[PDB]
Amino acid sequence: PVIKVRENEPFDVALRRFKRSCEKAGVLAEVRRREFYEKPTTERKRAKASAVKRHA
Amino acid sequence: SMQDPIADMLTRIRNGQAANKAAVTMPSSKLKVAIANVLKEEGFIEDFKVEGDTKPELELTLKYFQGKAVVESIQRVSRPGLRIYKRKDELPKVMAGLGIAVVSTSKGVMTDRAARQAGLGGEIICYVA
Amino acid sequence: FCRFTEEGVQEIDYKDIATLKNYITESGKIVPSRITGTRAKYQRQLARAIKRARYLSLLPYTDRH
RNA sequence: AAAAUGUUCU
RNA sequence: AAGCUUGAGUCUCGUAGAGGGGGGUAGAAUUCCAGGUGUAGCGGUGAAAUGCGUAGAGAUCUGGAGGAAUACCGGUGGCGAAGGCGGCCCCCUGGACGAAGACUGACGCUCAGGUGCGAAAGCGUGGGGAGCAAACAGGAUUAGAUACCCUGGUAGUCCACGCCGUAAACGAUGUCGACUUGGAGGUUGUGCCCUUGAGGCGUGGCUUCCGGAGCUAACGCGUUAAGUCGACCGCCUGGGGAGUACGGCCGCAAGGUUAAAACUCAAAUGAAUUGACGGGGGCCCGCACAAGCGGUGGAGCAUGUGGUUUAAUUCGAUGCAAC
Ligand SMILES: [Mg+2]
Ligand SMILES: [Mg+2]
Ligand SMILES: [Mg+2]
Ligand SMILES: [Mg+2]
Ligand SMILES: [Mg+2]
Ligand SMILES: [Mg+2]
Ligand SMILES: [Mg+2]
Ligand SMILES: [Mg+2]
Ligand SMILES: [Mg+2]
Ligand SMILES: [Mg+2]
Ligand SMILES: [Mg+2]
Ligand SMILES: [Mg+2]
Ligand SMILES: [Mg+2]
Ligand SMILES: [Mg+2]
Ligand SMILES: [Mg+2]
Repeated sequence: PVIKVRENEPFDVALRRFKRSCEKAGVLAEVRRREFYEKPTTERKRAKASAVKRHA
Repeated sequence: SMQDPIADMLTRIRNGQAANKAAVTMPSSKLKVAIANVLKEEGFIEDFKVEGDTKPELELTLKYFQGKAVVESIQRVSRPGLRIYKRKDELPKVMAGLGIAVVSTSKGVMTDRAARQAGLGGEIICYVA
Repeated sequence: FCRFTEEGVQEIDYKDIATLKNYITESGKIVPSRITGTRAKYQRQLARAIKRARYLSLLPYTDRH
């Protein structure tokens, strides 16, 4: 999520933009996922659950 | 594999009856044809049509008396994994003669009663109720 | 809306970076099929192409170097 | 963060 | 004995695929090393400590080494007989599917014994060894804590060639075939159509979800069945004893496999139902908390209780709901 403040632009706005970019990337989430090792089986189960949820 | 044709045919008939199919088609066979004829004679189907030269399709027109099936049940007694041959004395009767046993005999495929009359029995192909 | 299908392509080209880099995000990640609306086969092909590009260093793996 | 158990037969 | 083409195969052209084996390499990241910058913390947790750090850690940049795994794509997506298989590239290689047509002509299906493959762990010899991590150690937590948390950390995880041969190896559903209402998708072909546009109409393969009949103990399953039938094999006969003992066979061992008996219980089990409970979820409430104020528990006395004492200290009330 590389950002650079353009000419005549507030700080807060820039920060917000950066945050948005990060969210889009999925950086924090990714990090969280990689904080601990999930067993492949566990991961698969999770995926399945997600799929089920999606079927509304 | 298609290891019993007669049985398969019977099953098809039964399924048709269940699902309210006006007709039921399958690969024809001489024995199969005979069976169909017998059924027709006895009263359980309307008509059978053996349509084709190289690959003949037997097409049975199923009956539906008062919105339900005429063929109450249709079980193979004889089957490839265990054949059943009855002597004249042994010959079965389906629902105390309110339903037929298609038996293959030395003088053609016929209902059990017919066989009995003749003075013979044989491979009891299928109970039709 | 899948573009590749519309175009009528037999396979996506790794050499065609201009097309590919619409389907990779700013960070360098390969964009999802559900988002871009790509057909599944095409998506796989596209991904492969992207990978190839990265290997050859036409596209970047990530936006760090 | 930490919270163990419940004498028998009715 | 002769045939036939529907089953089963073969060929033509394509198709998608983490199918398998071998070999290359790519980038990110962790670790370590060397060097620079810099300074009191870093690290960790619930909080701590162990640990690492003024010998300069952590942070931060540069260069290197290595090992392992391949973010995103990534999808009840795909392929594989199942196990499983995930960066990209190449070489070898198996299957599946479709399109037509041509050919063989029942060559099929199933299969005890047998043979092969078979996750993970494990074992054997030799390599490798970053990260993770049984064991182990220390620190915590604890009443104890041979655990969960932390810090480390060896075997193992990686590779090569063998062995092991089991898993909730599961869809807890043997294989092959036929048939029976539908819908919503996914995936991958293919024929047709002014593609007048991302479309329209089919027809196949594989596959997820719902759901009809029917089946089921119900749960559910339901054209990929747990429906309807057929072929073949496997397995079951109350629970515990026990998948244990003995023996055999297999294994380097671990063990596996085959598989009892006595004795013993009158249950064991499944599904669902009403409750209750949950250190499950949601909504809501009462001096329930919070917010306050005043107490009690400390003292002296009054009073009741327990206990002890007593000849008797009448009997009863004894968690809130007795005192
Ligand atoms: Mg011929
Ligand atoms: Mg292993
Ligand atoms: Mg540990
Ligand atoms: Mg310890
Ligand atoms: Mg080893
Ligand atoms: Mg087993
Ligand atoms: Mg599963
Ligand atoms: Mg089983
Ligand atoms: Mg269903
Ligand atoms: Mg044993
Ligand atoms: Mg229950
Ligand atoms: Mg209060
Ligand atoms: Mg007192
Ligand atoms: Mg007082
Ligand atoms: Mg008293």
